[PDB]
Formats: sequence, C-alpha cells, structure tokens
Amino acid sequence: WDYDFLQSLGRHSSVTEEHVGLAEKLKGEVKSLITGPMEPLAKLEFIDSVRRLGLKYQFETEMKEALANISKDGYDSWWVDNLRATALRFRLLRENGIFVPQDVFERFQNKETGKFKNELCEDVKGLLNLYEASFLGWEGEDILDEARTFSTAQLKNVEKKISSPNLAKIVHHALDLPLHWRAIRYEARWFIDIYEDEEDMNPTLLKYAKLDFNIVQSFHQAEIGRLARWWVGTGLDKLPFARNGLIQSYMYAIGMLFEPHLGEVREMEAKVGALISTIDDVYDVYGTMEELELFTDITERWDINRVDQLPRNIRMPLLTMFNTSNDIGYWALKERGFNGIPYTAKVWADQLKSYTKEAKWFHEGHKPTLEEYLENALVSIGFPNLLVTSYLLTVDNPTKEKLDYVDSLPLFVRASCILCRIINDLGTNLKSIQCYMNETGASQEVAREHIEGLVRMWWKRLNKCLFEPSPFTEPFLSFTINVVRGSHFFYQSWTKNQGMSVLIHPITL
Amino acid sequence: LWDYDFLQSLGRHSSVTEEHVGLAEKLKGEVKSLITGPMEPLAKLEFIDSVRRLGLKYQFETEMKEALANISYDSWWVDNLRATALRFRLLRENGIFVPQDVFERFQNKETGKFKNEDVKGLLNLYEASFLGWEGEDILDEARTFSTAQLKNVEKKISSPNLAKIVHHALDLPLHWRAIRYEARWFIDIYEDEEDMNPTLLKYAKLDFNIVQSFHQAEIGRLARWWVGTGLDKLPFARNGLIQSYMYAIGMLFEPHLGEVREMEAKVGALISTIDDVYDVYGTMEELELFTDITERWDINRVDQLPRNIRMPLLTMFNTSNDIGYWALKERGFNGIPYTAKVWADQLKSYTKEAKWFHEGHKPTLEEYLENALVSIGFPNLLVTSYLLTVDNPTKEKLDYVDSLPLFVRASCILCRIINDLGTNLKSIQCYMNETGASQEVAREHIEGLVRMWWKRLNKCLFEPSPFTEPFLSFTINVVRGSHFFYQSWTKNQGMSVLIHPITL
Amino acid sequence: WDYDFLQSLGRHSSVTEEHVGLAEKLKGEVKSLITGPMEPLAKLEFIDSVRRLGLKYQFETEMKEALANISGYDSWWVDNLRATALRFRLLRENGIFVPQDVFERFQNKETGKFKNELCEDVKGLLNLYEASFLGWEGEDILDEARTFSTAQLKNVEKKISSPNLAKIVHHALDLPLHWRAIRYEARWFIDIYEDEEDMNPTLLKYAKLDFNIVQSFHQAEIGRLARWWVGTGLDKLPFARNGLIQSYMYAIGMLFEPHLGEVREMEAKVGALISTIDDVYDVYGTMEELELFTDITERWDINRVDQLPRNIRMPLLTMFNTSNDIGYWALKERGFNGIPYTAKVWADQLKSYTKEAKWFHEGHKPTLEEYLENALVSIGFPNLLVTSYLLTVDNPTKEKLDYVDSLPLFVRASCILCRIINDLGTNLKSIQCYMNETGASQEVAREHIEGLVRMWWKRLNKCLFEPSPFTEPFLSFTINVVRGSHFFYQSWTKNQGMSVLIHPITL
Amino acid sequence: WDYDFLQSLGRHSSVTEEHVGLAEKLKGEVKSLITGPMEPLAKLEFIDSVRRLGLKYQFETEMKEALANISKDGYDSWWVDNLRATALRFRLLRENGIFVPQDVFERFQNKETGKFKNELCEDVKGLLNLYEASFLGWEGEDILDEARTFSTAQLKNVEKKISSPNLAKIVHHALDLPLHWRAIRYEARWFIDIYEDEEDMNPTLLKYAKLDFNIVQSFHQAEIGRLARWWVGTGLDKLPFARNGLIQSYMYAIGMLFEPHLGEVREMEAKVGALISTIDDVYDVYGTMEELELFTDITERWDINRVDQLPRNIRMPLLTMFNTSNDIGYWALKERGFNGIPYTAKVWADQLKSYTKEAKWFHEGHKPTLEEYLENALVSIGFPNLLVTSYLLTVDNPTKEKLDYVDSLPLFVRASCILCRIINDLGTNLKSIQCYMNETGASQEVAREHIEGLVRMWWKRLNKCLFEPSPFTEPFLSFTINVVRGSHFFYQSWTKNQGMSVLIHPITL
Ligand SMILES: [Mg+2]
Ligand SMILES: [Mg+2]
Ligand SMILES: [Mg+2]
Ligand SMILES: [Mg+2]
Repeated sequence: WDYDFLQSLGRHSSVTEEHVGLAEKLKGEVKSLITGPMEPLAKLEFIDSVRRLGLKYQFETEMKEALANISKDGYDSWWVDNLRATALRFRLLRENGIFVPQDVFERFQNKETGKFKNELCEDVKGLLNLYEASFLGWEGEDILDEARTFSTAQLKNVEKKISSPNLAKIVHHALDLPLHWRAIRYEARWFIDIYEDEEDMNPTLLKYAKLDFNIVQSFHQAEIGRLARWWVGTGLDKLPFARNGLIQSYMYAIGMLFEPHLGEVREMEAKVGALISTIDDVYDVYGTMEELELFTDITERWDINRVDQLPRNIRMPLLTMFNTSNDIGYWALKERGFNGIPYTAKVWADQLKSYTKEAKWFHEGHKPTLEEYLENALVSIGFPNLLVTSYLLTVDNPTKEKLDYVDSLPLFVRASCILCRIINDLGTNLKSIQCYMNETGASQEVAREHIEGLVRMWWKRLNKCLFEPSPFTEPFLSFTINVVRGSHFFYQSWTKNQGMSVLIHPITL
Repeated sequence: LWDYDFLQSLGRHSSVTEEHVGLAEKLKGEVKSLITGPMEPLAKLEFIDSVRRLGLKYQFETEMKEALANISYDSWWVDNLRATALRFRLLRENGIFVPQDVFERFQNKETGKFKNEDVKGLLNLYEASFLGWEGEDILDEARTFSTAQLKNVEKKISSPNLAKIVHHALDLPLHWRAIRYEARWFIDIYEDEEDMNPTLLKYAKLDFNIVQSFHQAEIGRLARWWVGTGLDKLPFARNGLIQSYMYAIGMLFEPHLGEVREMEAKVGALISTIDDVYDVYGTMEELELFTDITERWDINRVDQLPRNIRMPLLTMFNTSNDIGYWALKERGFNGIPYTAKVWADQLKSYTKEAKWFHEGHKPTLEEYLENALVSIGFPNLLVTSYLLTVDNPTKEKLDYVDSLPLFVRASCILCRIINDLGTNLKSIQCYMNETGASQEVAREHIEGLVRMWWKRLNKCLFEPSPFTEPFLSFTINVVRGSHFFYQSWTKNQGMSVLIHPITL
Repeated sequence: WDYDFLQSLGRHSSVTEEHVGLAEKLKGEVKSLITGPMEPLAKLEFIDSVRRLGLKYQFETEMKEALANISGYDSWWVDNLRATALRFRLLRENGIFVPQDVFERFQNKETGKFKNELCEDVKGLLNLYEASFLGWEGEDILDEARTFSTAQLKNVEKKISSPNLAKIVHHALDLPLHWRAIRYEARWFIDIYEDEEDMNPTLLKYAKLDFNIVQSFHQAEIGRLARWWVGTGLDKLPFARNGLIQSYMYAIGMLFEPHLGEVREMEAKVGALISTIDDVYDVYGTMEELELFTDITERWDINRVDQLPRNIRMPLLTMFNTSNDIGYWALKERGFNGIPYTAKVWADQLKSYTKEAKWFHEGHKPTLEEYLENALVSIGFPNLLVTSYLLTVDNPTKEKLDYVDSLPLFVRASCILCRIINDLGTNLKSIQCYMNETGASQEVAREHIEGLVRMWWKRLNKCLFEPSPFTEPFLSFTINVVRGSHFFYQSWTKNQGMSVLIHPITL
Repeated sequence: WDYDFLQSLGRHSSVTEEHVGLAEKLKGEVKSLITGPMEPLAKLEFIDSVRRLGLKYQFETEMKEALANISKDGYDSWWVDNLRATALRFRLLRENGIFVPQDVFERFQNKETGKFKNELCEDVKGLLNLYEASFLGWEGEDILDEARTFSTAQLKNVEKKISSPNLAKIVHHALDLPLHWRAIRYEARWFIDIYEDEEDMNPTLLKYAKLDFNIVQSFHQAEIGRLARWWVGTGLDKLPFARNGLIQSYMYAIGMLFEPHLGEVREMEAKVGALISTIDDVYDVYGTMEELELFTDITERWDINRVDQLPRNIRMPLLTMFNTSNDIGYWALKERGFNGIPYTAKVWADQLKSYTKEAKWFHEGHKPTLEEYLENALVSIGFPNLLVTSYLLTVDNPTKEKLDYVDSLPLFVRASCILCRIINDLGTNLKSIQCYMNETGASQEVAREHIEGLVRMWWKRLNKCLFEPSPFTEPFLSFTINVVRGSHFFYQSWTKNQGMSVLIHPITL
C-alpha cells in the first residue's frame, strides 16, 4: 500500500455501464418510494435508512419535502404516545431544519423527579432513538441533556443483555459514537452491511446503496491516483515527514466531503492536508527556531527570496506549500472568477504563526491556560485554512467581503475549529487536557470529563448555528459540520483497514 | 377619518411616484454606506440610534448589528457616562450583553447613590436603564436618579427641541414607545438637530411616505371588509376598525407583513364589537349561548341569538375559519383549530369576568390578572400572529405558543395592566381591595409591576428561545403599542401617521 | 490559595513508609555513586546534577571530599574549556579557590577577547557562562568571559536543534544557576534531567522521591502557618491578600531543608507581618497613627496601643506577640533571649518606613546612595536575616547578635541586592533616583542598576571566601535571600506554587 | 644507519620559522577548501586526497563535518547511477563512521548471474574506486567480496593496457596493497609525488602536504636522536643480537603512529620494539634453556634477586627491559595519574611465556594445529604488549578495570594481534603456513591462500568492530588498525631506502 500502488489506482474500475444504468433505475425507484405514500412513522424510518446509507446527497430535495409534509400535520396521534416515534421525529425534523421543541419529551419524564421513567429501560430501540435524538439539542435544553445521560447509562446496562448480534453491534456502535458525530462516508460503509441484516430491510434501497457506493468509490479511486501522482511529483514523499500523510489526508478529506461533483475541491483540500502533515513535522521536530522563524516570515511576506537560505529538507515543503497555494488561488480565479491567492497565502501564514507561538512557548517553558491555548490552537489545527479554502472554491458569487467574513472566523466556523482541536487533543507537549490540569489542578480523568463537556457544548452551538440565519449556504455548512464529524471518527493500524474497506475494496454484488 | 365611505376610497390615489421610489433607493444606498462606513464610535452609536428612532432599523438591520459588533480598546467610552449609557443601551438592544457594573465607575462606592449638567447624559442613562433586567439594581437606581434629575432640569432648558425631547422621554421612554408613531415624531424632531444628517432625514421622510401609502391601501381593503361584514351598521364599538388598525400599526408596520397586519386588524375589530356585546348589549343567557357556540365551534343554534348578536358571532366564526385557511394555503398548516381555540378561551374569560361581576366577587390581584391577561385579547392576537409568520409551523410549536409561556405571558399581563392603568373592577381596584391601600400607593405598585414585567420580557430576549423574529418583535411591540395608546387625540395621530404625507 | 485549604494541608500526605524506605535505599546508592570512582568530567557533571536537583543537603560531605580529592593528574580538563569551566565553577561553589588565569589559555593574547572557536560547542559556552558568575571584583578575564558567553549564547540560541538543550540555554540566559533559588530550580531541573540523554535513573528516581518527601513537610508547615494566620485574624483585614502564602514561598526560597521547618515558619511569620504592615504604613495609616506605631515599636511599650484603631492596632499587637514568641523560642532552644534583637530590628524597619514617608510627605528626591542606605533596611531583609541568625547560630551571645545587627559588608551586600532586585523587578524608586541624580534615560539607568547587582554579587562571592564569624546555615541564608529575590522578581506565582508546594511529582 | 649518525639527528632541522608560518597559512586555506562549497564528487576526491597525503590529522573536524553534510544531502542523483561516485562515497563514509549498505552496489550487478557487469571494466578509475571500496566490507557482505574479486581481476587485465604512467603506477600500487591496508606515513610519502603528477591536483594542498611533511619529519628526526642516545645508554648496541634493530623498531612505530604530538608515546613504543628484537634474539639463539627459563621466571615474578645468575650478555637486556617497563609505568603515574608498572611487567611476562611455550614445542618435536599455533603466536608477535602499553599511555582517566579489559583479548584487540602475526608469517621450524600444511597435509600454495583468507576475514572483523559500540576511543582505535597496516607495509635492503626517504631526506621546495 505504497505510492507505486496509489498512483496506479483509478486505471481499472470495477463498475460497468450496466451497473450505472441499474443504479439510475434503482434511484428512480427509491425516489418513488421516498415521495410515494407510506405510513408516517414508516416513512421516517425509511428516510433515516436512506441517510444512513450515505444516499442523502442523491435525494436531498425529495427527503426535505417528505419531512416537511410529515412535519406540518395537524395529527400527532401516530407518534406522540411512544418515545421511539417521538425521538425519531424530533431528530429527523431537527436534522432537516424543522424545529421540534424539547417539551415533546416532558410526557416521558417524572414531573416530581424530572428524571426519565424507567418503563423504557427495557426497549432497546426506544433507548437508541432517544440517545441519538439527544445529540441534536441546543444549549439550555436540559430535558435533552437528561435524555442523553439517561439513555447512555441505560444502553450501557442493556448492551450485555442483547441476544441479537446485529442489535448488539448497533448499540455498541452508537455508544462508541452517535450518528450525529459519525463521518458520513465511513458510516455509510458500515451501515450497508448492518442494514443488510435487518428484518424490515428494503431490497431495492439496499441494492441501490451498494451500487451507488461502488460507483462513487470509482471516482474516489481515480482521485487517489491523481493525488498520489501529484505527491510523488512534489517529492515530499521521499521526505521523512510525509510518511503515509498523503493518504491519511485524503481519508480526512473524504470525511469532510465525499460527493463526486466536488472531486476537484476534495483534491485541493487533500493537498492542503498533506502539506499540513509535512510542515507539522518540520515545525514540531526537524526545524530549528531560526529556520522556522524564517519559514514563517517568508510565508507572511509571500517572498521566496531567502528560501535558498533554508536547507533542502525545509525549503522543499515551503515551496510546495507556496506553489500549491498559488495553484489553488489560480484555480479559483479560473473557475469562480475570483483570485484566491491572497486568502490561501494568508491562511497558511496564520497557521505558521500559530505554530511559531506554540514552538516559542515550548522553548520558553510557558504553560498556557485552556482559553489561551485554545485561542491559538483553533488556528493551529489547520481547519481554519481548510474551511476558508473550501469556502473560496465553492461559494456562489465570491467577493472580497465574503472571503474576509469567513476569514474572520465567525462563531459558526470558530465552533467547528475549536471542536476539531479539542477532539484531536482528546484522542491522544501541553494539550487541552494538560492545560486544564495545570489551570485547575484537577485530576486527569476529571479534566478529560471537562473537555468532553466542552465538546458537547460546542456541538450544541453548531446545532443552533445551523438554525440561525447565516451568510453561509450549502455545501459550506456541510463542510463545517463534516470536518468535526471526520475528526470524531478519526480520533477515538486500524486506519489501513478503514482505507481498504472504504476506498479500495468494492462491495461485492 | 371616521367615515367608512372615506376609508374605502383609500388606495385609489397614491401620493408616491416612481421618482420618489428611485430617490428613496438612492438615499437607502447612501445610508447603508454611512452605516457600514468609518465613523467615530460615539458618532456611530448616535447615528445608529437615530436610524432606529426614525423607524428605519428594518431597512438596515444587518449593517447596524455589524457596526454594533465592531463597537463592542474601550477608552473612548468607559470614562464618560453619556457614551457608556448609549453603548450599553444599543448593545443590549442588539443582543450583545453589557453588565451593569459598567456604571460602577460613575458612582461612589462609599455611597449607594449615583453622584449629581449633561441632559443627553441623563437621557442616555434613563433609556439604558429601561433595557435593564431584574436584579440589575445599578440600572434601576440609575433610572430613578435620571428620572428625578431629568424632571428637575426640564424647566432649566432653553432650547425648545431639547425641551420637547426631555418632556417626551419623561412621558414614555424610548424602549416603551411604539416604533411607527415614534418614528413619525422623531422625523420632525431630528429635522431640528444641529448635527443632523440630511441624507438620512430625506430617506426617513421618503420611506415614511411609501410605507404610509401601503397602510392607506390596507385601510381601504379593511374598510371594505368591515362594511361587507355589516358590523359597521351595528350600535356598539363606534369607529373600532380604524382604532384596531392603528393598534395593529403599533404592533407591526413593515410592508412585507401587510396580510398579517390586515388579519390582526380584523381580529381587533372583532374584539371591539364582541367586547361591547358582552359588557353591554348581551343578556346572560345570550352570552352563555355565544360562549358555548364558540367553544364547541358548532353554529346550529346561532339562529337563537338575536340579529345584533348573531351577526358578530358569525363574523367571528367566518373570520377565524378564513385566517385558519389562509394559514393552510400559505404555510401549509391548517390554523382553524388555533383561531377557534383562542377565541373560545377569550370568550370563556369574558364569561368568567361577567360571572364575578354578577356574583359580587372581589378577586385578589393575582386571581384577577390570571384571567385578565387572557381577557385583554393579546393571547389571541399573538397566537394568530405566530401561526401566520413562523417558518415551518407545526402542531408542537402552536401548542407551545398557545400555552402562554413566560415570554408570551409577560406581554399579555403587561398589556392588561397597561390598559387598566390608562383607564367594573380593574387591576388598581383589585389591589385596593386586596391590601386596602390608597389609590395612589396602589397605582405605584402597579407601575412597579409594569417595570418588573418589562425586565422579564427583556431577560427573555437574551435567553435561548424557540421564538425568533418576527414573533419576538410582535411580543415586545404589542406592549409598546399599549403604552402608547393608554397614557380625540387618536384622530390627530391618525391623520399624522396614516393620512397626511410628510410634505417634501 | 484559600485559607481553609491551607489549614487543611498536612491532613493527607501522599508519602508512605515504603516510599521513605525506598528513598533511604536509593539515598545509600546515590551516596555510593557520589563517592565511587568515575571519570572526572562525568563526576563533575554528576555532582552538578545533584546540586541542581536540590539534593546537595542530603549528600554534602561526600561532595566536598570528592572535589577536594579532585583538586597532579589534572591534565583531563586543561585541554577543553568546558571541563575547565565546570571545574572552576564547582570548586569555587564548594570553597576551593581556582584562579582566573585558568581561562587565559583559551583567550587571545593580543586582543584579550575570547577565541570564537568555542562558539561551536554549546555546552562549552554554557559552562563558561555559568562559571563567569562565580567571579570577584577585578577578575576582568571572568568579566570578559561573561559578556562574551552571553552574546554567543544569544547568537546560538536560535541555531540549536535539540529542544532540551534549547530549553536549558534559554533558562540560563534568563537567570544563571548561581542566581537561581535552589528549591524552585530543583523542581524545574527534575523534569529536564529526565529528558537529558546522560541521565542516571537511580539519581532521578531519588530526586523525585526526596522532592515529594520534602513537599509533605512543606504542606504541614503551610497548614501550621495558615492556622496561625487565621488565629491572628489578620486574614479578615482588608490588607495583604494572600500575604501568608507569598511569604511562605519566599521562605522556601530562603531555606527549604526539612530540619529547619521551625526557623522557616518563623521567617514566614515575619514575612506575613511585613506584608500586612507595608499596606498599613503605605496606604491605610495616617501620619499620626504611623508615628505612634513607630514610637510604640521603638519603646516596646504597648500602653498606648488602644489609641490606634482596631485595623492598625491588631497588626501591631500581632507583630509584638510574634516577636516575643520568636525571642522566647530563641531563649528556650538556643539558651539566649532574642526578644531584644527582634524588637530592635522591627523598630529599625518601621523607622525606615517613617523616613521614606517623611521623604514622600516633603517632596524630597534623594540621591541613589541616600535612598538605598535607608531602602536596604526598609526591604526587611536585615530583619529576616538577623532573626535567622538568632535562631540558627551556635552558642549565641550579645556580641555576635550585635555584630550581625550592625550590618557588616557581607550582610549589607545581600540587603542592598535584595532591595535593588525588587526595584528592578517592579513615585521615586532606585531607578528613578538614579535618573534624577544623573538625568540619564531609564534604559541606561536600568543597565547601571544591573551593574550594581553584578558588583554586589561579586562582593558576596569574595566575602564567602574571606574569613568570617558567620558559618552555615547563615551563609546560605544570606545568599539564598538574594537568589529568592532574583527568582521572584523577573499570576505566575500561582503556577510555581502548585508545582512546588501542592502537587506531588508522579512516579 | 650508524648510531653516531642517529644520535646526531635532530641537532640541525631544515625547517624555518618562515616555513612554519607558510604552513599555517596554507593550512588555513586548505581548511577553507575542505569546508567550502564544492562539487560532491570533487569533495569526496579532495577529502580522499587529503587523507592519502597524511593530512587527516590536521583537518579531522572539517573532514567529519564535510562527510556528515554529504551523507544527508538528500540529492543522490550525482552518485546513485555512477559506480565511481557510489564506491568513493561508500568507502569514505564507512571510513569515517557513516554506514553505507552493500546494496548500493546491486544496481551495478547483473541480476541473473549476480556478477558485476562488464560494461564498467573499461574505466580504470571506476575499477580502482571499486577495488578500494571493497576492503571496507564486513562478513556476510558477499556483494563486496564479489566486487573485490571482480575489480582485482579487471585491474590486473587493464594494468598492461594502461598508457598513462601515473595511472599505471597507481594501479600497480593498489594491486600490491589496497589503500585500506597501507601504512599512513609511508603511503603519504609515496602519494605526495604521484599527486603532484595528477591532472586534477590542488597546488595549495600539494604545498601544504610537502611543508607539513617536512615539519613532521623534523619532529621524527629529533625523536630518532633521543632514541639513539637512549640505546647507546642502555649498552645493548654492542651486544651480538638484534644488529641495527632500534631504527627498524622506530620505523615500524612510525607506521603505528606518526603524529608529532604523540612523540613521547611513539618513543616509548620504539623502546619496547627495540627490546622485543633484542630479547627475541636472546631467546631464539643466544640463550640456553636454563638461562631463558630463568629470564622468563625473573620477568614473571618481577624480582631481580637472581639476575646475577645470568651472564652479562643476558642480564643487561633483562635489566634494560625491567628499567624501561618500570620507567614507562612511572611515566603513566606521573602524566595519567595511574601507576602502569604492573601492566608493563605483566605484558612482558606474557610475551616471554609465549616464547617459552614455542621453544618447548620446538624442543619436544610438537606440531601444533593452526589454531593452537596462533593462540600462542598472537602473544609472541609482541603486539599485545605494544597495544596494551599504547592504551595505558594514551587513554583518558585510566583505571584498573579499563587496563584489565585491554590486557584481556577482546575481539577488537585480538583480531589485530592475530592479523599482525599471520601477516608476518606470510611475509617470511613451524609457522602459520607450515602449521596449516601439517594440520591438513595441503600443498604450500593452497595453505598460503587459506592464510590470506584468514587475513581478509580478520580485516572484515576489524571493520565491523569499528562500527560496533566499544569502550575504546581514539587514538587506541587508530593504533589497533595502524599496527596491522604497518605489518602489511613491512612484509612485502628496501627498508634502508624507505628509512632515508621517510625520516632523513626532506622534500625539496
Ligand atoms: Mg504542530
Ligand atoms: Mg368584558
Ligand atoms: Mg514601605
Ligand atoms: Mg620467538
């Protein structure tokens, strides 16, 4: 699984014109099912299955219309009495922009205690739906927070009592990471196999999911091949800091966006990620403070007059970053009619400045507070760069004002960047947990709990931001949520198996 | 103004012209440039406040929010109270919290009293204090201090424009003043300010004339609707439609909400007629039938109520069904159950009050207000406004709004106490019976309740909520409208706001 | 940071009898390593590591004997400056004189400047820089080595690839080892030694264990002092928030050894009183009240204390009671009543305060020498050092106490250093007084004061080699108070507090 | 070759203060060239020329820095495809402690056969670099062994086909002995004249090499004068044994160490060598078994009570040896702070014991196996004595443990001692060759090849030992390799000519 193999990818695709034709036929049939009459709860379950299979992109309009009709109903008898239905309706409506109040769950609470009634401690699907629905909550929605802790504890208790292996796998999967926090492409790969074993499974939807996944995978294989050839062309692959960073970066980009129509944007994002990995090793280990300061100054000024001062192992990544930023800016000028080079140069400069600040603290024995560390670390995570670039390459009618606003890191973008940083720190000198430990003296386990609380808080803010008015539109909103999901999935070897399963091996038909 | 024949004629001949619209959009672009353009921060705050007072905030909301965000170094404002109070008020008004401790510097820690000639400074402090919440004692003290000082300095002012402004603030703070009426008054006041921006003044005059033309068309349609219903021929509520429409203008004036405003005016007109029917015209047997028919939404027996009562009940029934259908057609959600339910609840509240009056009951203030908040008719008006404006309406949301949660309840209670203050047994009398206190002390107690409920409404605005615009503005604006309407004089306000254009 | 918390300290100790046993076993092993044969440069480096880790108190005689034997087979170090400098610094630090001419061979005869080749060895530059602070006045070769090594280390700091070495270089540039407080530097060095390539695991483990054991003693001391402070009731006074914890940290800088816990606590008590009284004279007190406070202290007669208000009388009585208790402790343990000396030194300190207040109330602007002659007394170190001498000197007598109270050159240098160090770290102070005396700019004046710091240190270094009536541990107290001042005046004290006093080192 | 002349040497030196000043000026210029930018192949060739001229001691640090930078240049295009560059880089890097794998030569091998391709048996310098590089190989590196045999056969074939006399001389010299096995001082003298006639010669380096040679020669002349006076002082000059033996020992010692700063150690080594020659003759010819047994027992006990039992001709060498060993131990005590008398006495005891064992085998008609003969002969050659003494007089902070370890026969020292013994036996009743002949009955020619194979094997072990971790450091490492080189040089009259050329006659300027 080296570069010679990756460059080869995309030459021979398993999919055939017959497979694509059957896929478009099944797509029409699935569209008919989605818009066709169905019992409301059944429709909600089907729509959820379509989303879980990674097919929401194909039927986005039909799904939204169907949910809207199911929402504006003067008859709530079908769902109000049982929690499983109430939770499924609450989650799907919120996920598609239709607000459902938390008060919908008061009936299931003890008025005196305020805790959820134990009568649902027995139904696994009821607990699973409540648990998933609790992650769509906003700040101050204490009913949802109680549902979260209740369902989490109950699912942990009932996990061992489950007899059906498929259900046990589903429950363990949800406990590990809720659907709301799971990367769409990877979850789609897992769900195809899980959905196959469900008793109430729809063969047409399952077949379409397998065919569409294989067809999209062929696009991904071609992109892996082009990116691998690009990386070898740059020569960063022969550097120590590259390692398997290029393929890892592509996997992260797959988590951010997997749709075929965004292949060019995805390739550019993967390039930025690969550069991030190589420069990360250069600043963290290889570079000397004098060399790194020169690297940062060169980036801030966009002047390569002294690159020749730096040694080859440092100069080559700096020039590759410079050339890539210039190419991405030119691509933006050619396709979107807006020169993006000033923004790409600025975001790389800001990222390098953040690295310089951390290196200076590491060299001066400073120990920052959690808020001080995070203010720099949200920038240093590299996502501000990734999100701004994604906005520049996808926004409709780009302008200096719009790019400047996104570059300002408003609350919606800031929440995502902070989440990526804290999630990364959670998975593994001084990180969020250690900074908090020094700030409060608390034990490592309690500090980790505090950081986890921050994770939940930032997700609540992201969820509310999706409902607030915003200048952003699709697909930037999805990029912002998906980078967080990709981080959750990637920071819980095993990455080689996920790479082969999602990108290399097709699903057998 | 009080002739249906005259009102129906309106909308046929509009004073505005395409040239006026073009000049309006040119000035609008210039004002946007000024609002987002560089300016000294205190100057920017003053300009943004002036755009609001001219009733132009709807046109430049995002720009203003940004400029205020940028305004939120801090040396220019921390030292001086005039600047501190203006920044505090504007920031709180736009969702940026500013603590009351910002006024700690301008008060002796040694003495719990704001120290003692800036009239504008006192005005800014007074207005900012009404943006205060419960428990913000610094703001409350600043309020009482500024009120006493402004009353004291009112007589020492030589400049008539400033004297009018001070007297106006003493009459009603900006926070409690109806936006459209205040905008009309401020246009003339702003004209006389030395540091006035001519472009902003022109845009304010032009935009007012255009909106007024929209209101004239709405008045014509509503007048024709009223004569079509025939309630105009009945004896009660002489000239109630125009009154109801004026109240609705206070609630919402923006043109894009004309259909919602017309429907709100229709409900108001029905309130005016049915209120007279229950308090004076109807007999207890007739009222009980009217209430039962509304609660069950079955008109089988309407033919038992005499014509003078049957016609209002049927107009109410048809109007509620029409509003519900309009909701079904435009928002894809049948609102007839909610319009019927809120009218049933309102009639039930009337029946309960009539029974208390018929049984010599004297309720406690809390007992009276729990029913009176419903009887004022604002739960009906606010729920209808929510049904007609919320994005993606649902049964859950309508049920929640209909439950009268704290945000809605505060507005309803405020409107009831405000009406009673302006004007059987009311809030003041009920308190007098509950504590035996004198009328003057009781009125002060009610005024304190008004301030308390305003603090709560203000607090609700910064907490997370299911509600968003424009419902949040409907809730605050109905209270402002009540303050304005319950301080003849309505004919002069009618001609000035609805009929006569501002001369150019 | 909370008095309830500090009083709570000492209730639950992390250390266990097994940990103590393992500590004494490792101690024996470290003793064996310190006295056993080893290559000379390696031995010097090991001894230096022992000193930086704060273990010198445990292994002091073996270190002195080893250096004595090392002081005739001396060829191993003459060739390289790094070894020469390490030998010079450690020998001077341990009382074995080494002449400055030992570095002339590495200097250019014509120019008199050091050869640029030593710029290649980072370790070489570090040893030269540290060795330059052990110099006396007139040792110009050492002074040149100082300026040279400082400039070279600044130049090579950015060129270092090893992060641990880079951290060490930046730390030395911030403050040389000679000027760093032993306990705080020991805490910092423990972590660095783990990441040093040439680390001894037994010594490292012992350093971690011994630090934790000493920390338990400090926690108990903090608890005792916190209960004492609340008992006095000065905690509820508006003045001197967290004065007690800052004073205890300062005492830790002055002396950290466990056997001196009682003396350290008394020093901390004096410090806490100083913190409270400073606010009373500088801010809270009226001229009439302060003049009365000073007269009461001079007479050691409290008949008129009730004239003062409660907020000012309380600190005066607590100071009076504390001084009487410290004097009694001296009488009971050392068989010599120290109350006259504690009363006299408290009198001389507040009179100082009165003299400064007189300058402040009459708009006087003193010359630097005039200001410092009073300010050395006002900093409070004469009081702290005299009390420390009274509580530690062997067979105390009136003559010995009078001599120390006279502020001879060795004590005076430390007092002046502490006052100027405080002024350097923080309306006329030492710097401003110089600015008025010479009209020079603030930037030039700061350099002049820094020069004074180096000069006074040179005098202290020479005094350590001159014959003196003073012996240990007073000599260490005198040097350590200046080191404590350098460390404390470079918030951040909370970060040093948690690391040194509250949280144990994980094993 | 007369003691009066040797004692006379050192009185009048040809060098002048001007010559030294010019030497230090040229030294700075050569140092500048060594650290200055240069073409990579040119730099490798220049460093090789500096080493061949015997100037490595002067620029040891600059050479190490230059080679260190050359190993991580990353740009490998200049050497990866050229055999000459690949071999030169491999040899120089290994010689300076930078490991280079044998696989670097696979590209130049025929994949099917595994033999080297004939395509490069035309270029003489290419073959020369390959041949020299092959002697830096370790055991199990069959590629290097093949390179050795291939290049040797090809160089023999093209030697007669070479037209350029300088190239023909270089090829003939390499065939006689590779650079790796050549004594540094003697090779430096030989190379100076050849380098002058090489087309790509650096005049500054040539001049510095000639000047430094003259200065070092003056130091050696002074050493010869002192040693000659010491020898006449001992009075073993007039004894029948070891005629003209002292100077030979000094010449041999020059091969072991030639640097002027080690003159004192070199003089002591020369003294030991002279004593070895005289006592060797005493045991082999002059002494009776009774006298030799007494000599060995007296040496072993280090008790001279019975010296008067021995005749004057034997007592004088024994006493001179006793006084010299005691003096060397005292010198160690004075300069290194460690009394070395027990070690000098012990190594002389071991050497005499080895002589006694061989004489006993000779008197009992024993025929040892090759391993049996070598086990004693490695001690009898006298290199264990010379190496232990050299370690005692130069190691930093000597200790009983280090001296005991060196006195032991660990792999690094033992390999060198065995090599010196087998090389000496190869050059000249039963020795290594005859012992093998008796052990296997094999013919003399096959036996000589087997011993040569042992020489190659032990050299491979020495090369690996230099790369293995060791307690030993410089200059002991150099002494251990150089004693082997000195043996190769001394055993294929001609030594008188080499003496005059290296020690007496200066290079004309
Ligand atoms: Mg980094
Ligand atoms: Mg009524
Ligand atoms: Mg003071
Ligand atoms: Mg022999």
